[PDB]
Amino acid sequence: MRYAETGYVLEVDLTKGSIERVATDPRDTELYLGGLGTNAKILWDRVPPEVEPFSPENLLIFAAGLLCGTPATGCNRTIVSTVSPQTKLMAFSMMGGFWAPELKYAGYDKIIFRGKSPELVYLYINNDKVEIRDASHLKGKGAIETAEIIKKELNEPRAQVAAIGKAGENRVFYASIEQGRSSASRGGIGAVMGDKGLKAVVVRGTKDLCVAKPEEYIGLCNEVLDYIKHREENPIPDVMPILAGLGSPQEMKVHDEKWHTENFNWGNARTRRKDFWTDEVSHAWEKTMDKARTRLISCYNCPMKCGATISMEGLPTYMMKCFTKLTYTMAAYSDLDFGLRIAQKATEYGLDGFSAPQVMAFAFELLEKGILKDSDFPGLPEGNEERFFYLLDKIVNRDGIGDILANGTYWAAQEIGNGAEDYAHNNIKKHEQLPLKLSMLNPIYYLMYCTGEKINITQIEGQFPQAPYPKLEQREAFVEDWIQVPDEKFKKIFLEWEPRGEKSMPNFPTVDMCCDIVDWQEMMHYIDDALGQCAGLSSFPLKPPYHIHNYPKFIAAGAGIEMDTEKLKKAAKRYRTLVRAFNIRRGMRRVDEQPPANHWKNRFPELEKELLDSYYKLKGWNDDGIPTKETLDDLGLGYVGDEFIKRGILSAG
Amino acid sequence: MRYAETGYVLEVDLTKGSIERVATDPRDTELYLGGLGTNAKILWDRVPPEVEPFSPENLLIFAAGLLCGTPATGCNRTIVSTVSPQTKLMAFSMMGGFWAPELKYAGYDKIIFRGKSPELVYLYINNDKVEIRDASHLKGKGAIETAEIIKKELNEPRAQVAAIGKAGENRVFYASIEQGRSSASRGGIGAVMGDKGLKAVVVRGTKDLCVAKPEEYIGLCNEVLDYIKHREENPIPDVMPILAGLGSPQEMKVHDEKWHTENFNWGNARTRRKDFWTDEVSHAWEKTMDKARTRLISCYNCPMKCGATISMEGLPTYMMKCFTKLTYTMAAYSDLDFGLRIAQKATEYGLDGFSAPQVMAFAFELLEKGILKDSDFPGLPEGNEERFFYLLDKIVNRDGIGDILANGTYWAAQEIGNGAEDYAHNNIKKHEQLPLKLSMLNPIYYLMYCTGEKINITQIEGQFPQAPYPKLEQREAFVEDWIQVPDEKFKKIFLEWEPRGEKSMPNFPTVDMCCDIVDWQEMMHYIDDALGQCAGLSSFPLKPPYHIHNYPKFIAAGAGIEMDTEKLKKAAKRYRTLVRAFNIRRGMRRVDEQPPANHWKNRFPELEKELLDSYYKLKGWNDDGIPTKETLDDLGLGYVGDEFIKRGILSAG
Amino acid sequence: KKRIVKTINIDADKCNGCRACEVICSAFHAMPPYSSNNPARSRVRVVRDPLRDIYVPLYAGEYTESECIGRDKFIIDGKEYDECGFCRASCPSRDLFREPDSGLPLKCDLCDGEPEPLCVKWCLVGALSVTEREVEEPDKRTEMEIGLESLISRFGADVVADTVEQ
Amino acid sequence: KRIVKTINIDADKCNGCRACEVICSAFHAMPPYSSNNPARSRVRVVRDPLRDIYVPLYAGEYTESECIGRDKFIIDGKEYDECGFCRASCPSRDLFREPDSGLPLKCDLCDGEPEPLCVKWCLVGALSVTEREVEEPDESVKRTEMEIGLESLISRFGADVVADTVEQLT
Ligand SMILES: CC(C)(COP(=O)(O)OP(=O)(O)OC[C@H]1O[C@@H](n2cnc3c(N)ncnc32)[C@H](O)[C@@H]1OP(=O)(O)O)[C@@H](O)C(=O)NCCC(=O)NCCSC(=O)C1=CCCC=C1
Ligand SMILES: CC(C)(COP(=O)(O)OP(=O)(O)OC[C@H]1O[C@@H](n2cnc3c(N)ncnc32)[C@H](O)[C@@H]1OP(=O)(O)O)[C@@H](O)C(=O)NCCC(=O)NCCSC(=O)C1=CCCC=C1
Ligand SMILES: Nc1nc2c(c(=O)[nH]1)N[C@H]1C(S)=C(S)[C@@H](COP(=O)(O)O)O[C@H]1N2
Ligand SMILES: Nc1nc2c(c(=O)[nH]1)N[C@H]1C(S)=C(S)[C@@H](COP(=O)(O)O)O[C@H]1N2
Ligand SMILES: Nc1nc2c(c(=O)[nH]1)N[C@H]1C(S)=C(S)[C@@H](COP(=O)(O)O)O[C@H]1N2
Ligand SMILES: Nc1nc2c(c(=O)[nH]1)N[C@H]1C(S)=C(S)[C@@H](COP(=O)(O)O)O[C@H]1N2
Ligand code: SF4
Ligand code: SF4
Ligand code: SF4
Ligand code: SF4
Ligand code: SF4
Ligand code: SF4
Ligand code: SF4
Ligand code: SF4
Ligand SMILES: [Mg+2]
Ligand SMILES: [Mg+2]
Ligand SMILES: [W+6]
Ligand SMILES: [W+6]
Repeated sequence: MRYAETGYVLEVDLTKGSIERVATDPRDTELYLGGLGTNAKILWDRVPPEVEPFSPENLLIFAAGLLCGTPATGCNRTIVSTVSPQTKLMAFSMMGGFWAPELKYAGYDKIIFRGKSPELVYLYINNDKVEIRDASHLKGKGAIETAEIIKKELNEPRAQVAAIGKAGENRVFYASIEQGRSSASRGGIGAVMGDKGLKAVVVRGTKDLCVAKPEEYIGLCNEVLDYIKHREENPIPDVMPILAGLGSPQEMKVHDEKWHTENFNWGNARTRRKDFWTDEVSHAWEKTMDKARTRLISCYNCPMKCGATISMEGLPTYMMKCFTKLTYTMAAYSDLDFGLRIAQKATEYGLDGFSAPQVMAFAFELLEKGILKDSDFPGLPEGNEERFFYLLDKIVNRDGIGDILANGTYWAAQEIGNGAEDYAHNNIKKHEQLPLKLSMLNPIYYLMYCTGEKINITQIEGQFPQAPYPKLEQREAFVEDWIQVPDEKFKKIFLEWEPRGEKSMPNFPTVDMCCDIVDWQEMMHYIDDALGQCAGLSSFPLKPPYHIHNYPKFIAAGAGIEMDTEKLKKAAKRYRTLVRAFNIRRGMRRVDEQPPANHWKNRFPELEKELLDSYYKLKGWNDDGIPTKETLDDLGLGYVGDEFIKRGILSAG
Repeated sequence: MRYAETGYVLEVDLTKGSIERVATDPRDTELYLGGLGTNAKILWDRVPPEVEPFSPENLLIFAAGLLCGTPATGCNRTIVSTVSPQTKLMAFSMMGGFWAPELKYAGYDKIIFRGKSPELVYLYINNDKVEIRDASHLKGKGAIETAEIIKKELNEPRAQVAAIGKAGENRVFYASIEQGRSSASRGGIGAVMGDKGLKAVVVRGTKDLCVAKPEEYIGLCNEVLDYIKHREENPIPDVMPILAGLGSPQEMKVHDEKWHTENFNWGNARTRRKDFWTDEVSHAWEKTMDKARTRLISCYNCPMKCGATISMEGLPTYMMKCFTKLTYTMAAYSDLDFGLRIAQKATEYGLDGFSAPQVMAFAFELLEKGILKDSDFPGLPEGNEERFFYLLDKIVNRDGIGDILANGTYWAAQEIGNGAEDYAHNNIKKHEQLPLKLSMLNPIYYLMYCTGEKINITQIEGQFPQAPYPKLEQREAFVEDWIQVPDEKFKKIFLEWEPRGEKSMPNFPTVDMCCDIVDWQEMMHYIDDALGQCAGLSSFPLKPPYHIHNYPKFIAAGAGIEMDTEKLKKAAKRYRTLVRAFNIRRGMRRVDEQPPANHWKNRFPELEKELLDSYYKLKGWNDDGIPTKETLDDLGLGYVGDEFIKRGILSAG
Repeated sequence: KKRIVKTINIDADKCNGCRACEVICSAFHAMPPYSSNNPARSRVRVVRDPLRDIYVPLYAGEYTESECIGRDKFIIDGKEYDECGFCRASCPSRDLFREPDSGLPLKCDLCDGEPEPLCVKWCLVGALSVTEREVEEPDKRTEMEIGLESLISRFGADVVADTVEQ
Repeated sequence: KRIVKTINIDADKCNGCRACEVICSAFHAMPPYSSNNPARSRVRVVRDPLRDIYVPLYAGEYTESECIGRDKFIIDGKEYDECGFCRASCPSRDLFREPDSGLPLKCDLCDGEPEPLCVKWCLVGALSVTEREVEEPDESVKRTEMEIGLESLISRFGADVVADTVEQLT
């Protein structure tokens, strides 16, 4: 038999209403592992570059990670993949909670949607029984609201529902998919779902999910739980609480937000407020947070409880974790109470809480500069808060000016013209970045911003510390029990790294050290996204319970395939390279791989050129960022190299 | 068999530790009914007048009402009786809740305690099993606290506990007995219980309790429930909410206390505050009450939920109903928040909330006048509130000055001398009255104050309205459905009665009308106190579900004895006369039957003489207030008349 | 195609702890009816502790011949409830829902044959009500075989075979 | 004197993760840990984030009959489900029954193992089990799981049907 994976996918043609269960090729598991990797294989060989994001031939894939549904702590992620309407590159998007384990218990690893339904429908899965249901009665309803109505309809209180809100139905380019306290948030995956006329995917599963080596697997799981206990008794010394332990950023538990409010830019990634965090602010936001927070709650099979139910007076309850706590507050120069209220609305509409606040702040800078007129904003209230609420509603309905803003800052400015493009100053590959505008070029971060296929900095960093300790003795204490490094050299790099002097950035770590660090950090993210493992226990925090040394053991005990540390590094390199190839085939080149012009005050063009040159070399790519025929062949990706040649992307010899 | 009554009592000699079950004489039920009546029979012929209140020969009797433990709504009262250490007359004292029905389900109608235990003990009853247990580990504990410890000790979570607090153990003359949300409060019954070394009486019963005519009985019960529903849909027009419906005064549900605060005297029954009830006060006390009130709760088998659990920050939960809500507040010129806090302390100590606040206010008027010195109050705090708390603790320990004050205002002043007696201005028969000092002589109230054997005005009034309606049409509407009157003449009296003019008090109602009203009002109280019926559904509110016309049917269907309206009036007259005889035998005479000198501003000595003369005549007493040989014989109380003669109380012919 | 399930709706937030329900249910089930009452024989029993603010009417449910291996005890919204506090079973571990003299099991039958539940009638504050709905009864001999295969796997063919013969 | 065990459940500390369902089902797979399946868990969490209800329920005694009336509580503003606190392995619902056979499930506190596994995996510490001696004798008729399983099939399917199927399987 197969283990850990169920070995089956659902193929759904929404145009025809046909549904088919199909066995998967076990060879694909050995090569590409699962989750993101096998999504990338499917997209490569079924979605050629002439396919547009809202064409019926675009695929929307829901994948459960390889080890989802097994007893591994926190292994519960869904990976949604499609071609993004905003970036026109691959979009993959991760969702925690309970949905991917339920799909596994129902018997499936993926659902693959093609075509478009003429009428709004939802898909209903209960073990072997799969059917398309009319959803016209749900038109416009919020994503959580929709889940609750369906569960009552079907009499399935234990079913897990992934749904879009009105923003997804109206194809907003940053519409999300929502499931309880979890969100596939970014790249427009909710827009593609809405385009296909798909309101929700409802699943219930009550079958067994088997692992290959039972005692060895549960053994590894217990070792993880012991490490979690110990790690939480030993936060990283001198690191802020939101980042000192395990989990997603622990923003729902911590009230102190000095680091965020004083180092991140307010407005349209525009304004540093150096001394924002006063006594009055601290006490006022703590009062808001204490009243609003109902309970800290976990995803499936995890003790970390990063998320929270949030209850604002007069508003339905919703669920929140991590940075959207602050993004609306900050984009609108407001307070935490405003943040939590508008986030309720935006969560039900199903909007990305990273891009949406910046699109609205971008808007008001245009209105401000006069590039947009007051006549483009019919009935625009006086109050600033009320203006954000107003504009939110115009956007999710693609109404008038909202119709342009619904396309994101890149497309909206391009459409608007009149120097509007100057104010879309925070994009990479057409995708909004974190609102961070720092002083000194950071050579590690430079590489991650340029090359990251998620195009989001919080989803490629983590395993190497963000900053050096001032004192050698702190560095010695840190590297002491740092078992997660692939190689001793990572300890030595951190030991020499200093905040100031000849061993400080941008000149140290060296170019070769920076490439190695970025490669290791990224690799861990790709491994998480194939297995379904929450990055909260792996690739995101310092010193995680899951790492490159025990992951191969989880894969071998769980899935019953051969795995060791080298084979795993190579598998991660393989589908990370395949994701790169897919974007190359869609037109991406070195030219696209540059951070915003104003991202650092101090730039070093010769050093930046040498970093990207060396990093491409490490990856085994062209100096145009294309994977070479040699490295493709070595990875078992010869078919990619053959197609590159045939398409003129690579030159034969 | 016998019905409704179990036909058995427990006789306990605490000196010897002997316990005996004894069958009762069914002839006593026909004559004296049950509860208070058969208590009075026992006291008359076992407690002669040479017996002192703290002598071992004084009896303490716990009685369940005749119909307690039957399905009759709200029929759940315990009647505690003994000779009072304060008044040296009979003390009977009623307790609601759950205890008397439990005693019935255990198989008993009364427990009779004689003697004194050398060591602190409690009595434990479980059906047939009865035993005396050591209670030394409970010494000093509060009455509720004690109940909870015992129930855990015994593993009897469904047991009902009647207990004393430290005040009862130290023989404070106004110590109470406490059981859940219920209290045998007044006349010093808790002092006698403490004197006998008895800490608590714990009972559990799980036997059947039978009635004589099953369908007729449950039929009457259902008629009562229908009348309750209807009556609560029709409050008495123009009467304040606390008194407009059924139940004890509904002070736990109503926040408006204008009538009490502006008409009753603050301090040592001293001060009228005509305009106390402002907007600020109303809102402030409502805030306190809303926060403090956990739940409105009922006694056994009743829907009225007059009482409340009360939870003050930092204090254990306790239970409250009716006027002790205000007595502490008012005696101390303070607020409702202070009232609820000190009442918690006093309830656990087990003190009468009527006399105790007046004894402390009496104290501070002495300290004020200089009749008492500051040296009599060692460490006396500055704050007024803190002074009440201080003095409360000195009293329950009989410590120094507390030792004198623990005897009540009458004895304390008498001991103190130096014109202290002038300040004990609110007693009748040595017993503190309600803090009410009104302007015009009320001829109905005058009679009730002079002659009431409970010596408490709130426990003899009720069936006739406290005041007349201004308009004839309101009077006509009221008497229309007034089915509870014994006779039509009571309607006609109320129809002619007016607030002002020639048909106003003190001259109207006439002397004969006033005697009839007082007789009817009192009779209903005696009937309640024999049956166990809460006065909340009978003798206390206007237009009750239980009344003189259906009570005989309850008695005949329940207890299986012959009963009609005339026989019931005569039975009530019989043991009300026997209670009078017992107090006559203890030295009481006409001279003792006078309200406080300052109770009304306008007095009418010839009218007051004619009222008492005529009322004695109605009762069939002497002009010295002694029952005559003729009326005693007619009531089957010949043995009383014989003894009166033999003792020189009556003169033969 | 479908059957009627009846649901006792219990609003414990409206209960005042009066125990009128125990009085009337026991009285009705006396013999003859209303000849006596005895709350230990009620099919409804109220969990009552004013000091914990707990007032929970509990209805007699199913008979069990044995106790649980472990008894559950909840803290919910700050209230510490009793061990087995919500259980309806007539169970050897306690006296609830068992005749006080014989110990035989009692079960609420919704005053079967009467116009209305007597405990609901006498709850003048309206804490209690009973309602109905239709539900679809079952479709299942596959389940029998899967269940025996399961017991053979957990306990072995020879243990299952000798057991079925008795 | 005998020992009684109490499963203490602080529902105020529960975060709805359901790790407890994961480990109990894993351990009771055959062989142990070769699979898992929350529907085979002897601990089942009532979980509704929108009602703020998080209540671990442990499987208890088998009943072959439904009650005449089902109960449903409002407590402290919360509307709980019908039969929402019942431990019974009862024909009215799937809880505490094998999802493919309807066989009864019953918590035995991981009998024979060093410690209750749900408690061990509940790292926030919502669950614990304590012990105490009582004087009351155990009056339970102690039937084995094996005996309870078979007897339930025989009620549902018939003694002759069950016996025949068994002979045909051995
Ligand atoms: C962000 C951070 C606090 C920046 O620290 P700093 O403020 O110190 O950096 P700075 O602004 O560049 O320079 C300050 C001053 O020093 C000077 N100077 C500089 N170098 C110098 C040298 N070598 N020698 C001498 N002087 C040197 C500069 O010129 C400047 O001087 P100025 O006042 O005169 O203008 C730090 O944590 C970091 O490095 N992060 C990593 C990168 C990153 O983006 N991380 C965030 C990723 S997202 C994330 O994590 C989450 C998102 C959502 C929620 C979950 C988590
Ligand atoms: C108490 C009460 C408000 C007294 O009413 P009022 O204030 O009206 O009576 P007032 O002070 O006597 O006279 C006021 C003014 O009118 C004048 N005047 C009088 N008659 C006059 C006439 N005929 N003609 C002309 N003028 C006449 C007077 O001279 C005086 O004039 P002034 O301003 O110039 O000095 C009313 O409810 C009552 O009488 N209750 C019944 C008795 C009682 O004590 N009941 C309570 C028992 S405890 C209880 O139940 C509870 C306790 C705990 C919780 C549970 C319940
Ligand atoms: N495998 C994987 N896990 C991940 C992430 C990811 O990118 N990949 N993102 C993390 C971060 S930074 C957050 S805030 C949460 C987002 O949870 P959600 O996807 O359920 O809304 O997931 C965390 N777990
Ligand atoms: N609607 C919504 N948008 C959201 C979030 C969310 O939780 N809900 N989480 C934010 C955080 S903290 C992260 S790390 C990213 C996660 O990216 P992904 O959902 O595309 O994988 O989305 C952001 N945008
Ligand atoms: N039979 C009877 N019921 C009575 C009374 C009484 O004297 N006799 N007093 C009433 C009043 S005024 C009040 S405040 C409550 C007292 O309840 P408790 O005695 O249980 O504390 O009982 C009410 N029921
Ligand atoms: N300790 C205590 N004393 C109390 C009360 C009480 O509830 N607790 N009730 C008061 C009221 S409103 C009434 S009617 C009487 C009743 O007196 P009794 O219990 O002796 O019959 O007690 C008064 N003293
Ligand atoms: S660590 Fe946090 S975000 Fe990750 S699975 Fe656990 S609770 Fe969810
Ligand atoms: S009327 Fe009030 S005091 Fe009397 S029994 Fe009912 S609830 Fe108790
Ligand atoms: S009769 Fe109603 S209020 Fe009284 S205990 Fe029963 S359910 Fe509760
Ligand atoms: S009372 Fe209920 S929960 Fe408790 S042991 Fe008995 S069956 Fe199990
Ligand atoms: S419905 Fe009838 S059987 Fe059931 S508890 Fe109520 S009164 Fe008793
Ligand atoms: S493991 Fe603990 S917190 Fe998680 S669901 Fe089970 S009891 Fe609740
Ligand atoms: S599940 Fe429990 S309460 Fe509900 S009907 Fe079955 S045994 Fe009765
Ligand atoms: S104690 Fe063992 S058998 Fe009981 S629920 Fe927990 S894991 Fe399962
Ligand atoms: Mg996500
Ligand atoms: Mg009383
Ligand atoms: W995040
Ligand atoms: W009162």
